[PDB]
Amino acid sequence: HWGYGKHNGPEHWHKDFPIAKGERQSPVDIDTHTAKYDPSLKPLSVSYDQATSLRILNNGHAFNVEFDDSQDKAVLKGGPLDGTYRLIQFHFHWGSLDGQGSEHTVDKKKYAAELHLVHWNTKYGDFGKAVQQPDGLAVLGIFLKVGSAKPGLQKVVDVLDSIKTKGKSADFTNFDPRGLLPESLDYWTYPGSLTTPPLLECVTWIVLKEPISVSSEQVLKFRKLNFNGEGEPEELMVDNWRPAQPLKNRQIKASFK
Ligand SMILES: O=C(O)/C=C/c1ccccc1O
Ligand SMILES: [Hg+2]
Ligand SMILES: [Zn+2]
Repeated sequence: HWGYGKHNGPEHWHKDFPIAKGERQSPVDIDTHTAKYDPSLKPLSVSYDQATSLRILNNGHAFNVEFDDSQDKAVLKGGPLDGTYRLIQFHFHWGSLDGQGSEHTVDKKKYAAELHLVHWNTKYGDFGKAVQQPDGLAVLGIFLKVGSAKPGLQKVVDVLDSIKTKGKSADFTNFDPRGLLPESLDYWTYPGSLTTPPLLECVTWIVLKEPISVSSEQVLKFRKLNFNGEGEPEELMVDNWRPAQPLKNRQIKASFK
């Protein structure tokens, strides 16, 4: 089935999932000289104080930190968004090398990694329903670069040993996502898709401008993860990003002047 390799990578996806070549695919390149400041955008509201994580899973392409979304706890609202979008999980995409890893790019620049905090619109009752809707999902995307350690990431770093291979999960309660954020909430926004199959065109992207910095030794542990499951040939989980897709005359708006 789908992967990031030569024979099952992003370039093969269109065969099972024809929407891969659709009209609002992600990720895209953010051209900063083409993005327009948008006066109408209300300020972004990221309310993660009551966030209730449950567990962390290696799903054979990335690791997901999953949250309890059966109440309006961790919620994204405001900005380009109408209503309330409940946090369901976060995950990363990263490279084999620091020069690559992110999915979105800024004026062609690839970051070392990219964080996706996935949220579903609470007027659709559940995640599965929301992804059948064009405004069903909001994703907060945050670029990673290599510099100093992100203290609020180290707890995630620490657990990776125990979820090495496809299918493993460990308990991951009381993680606080607030320590994954950069200082500023300036952002670019456009309508787009999930970046993994089934690539559904259900996403409002909010991509932060200010990257977080993580340490060389933090990203190193990310790259020690396995695509394969226990007792299979070792295939390092690296380069699990989709490249930039055609914008197709979408509009990227900036929250900042
Ligand atoms: O495997 C994934 O990429 C997501 C799995 C998932 C499961 C439950 C809820 C949301 C999800 O993204
Ligand atoms: Hg959709
Ligand atoms: Zn993602």
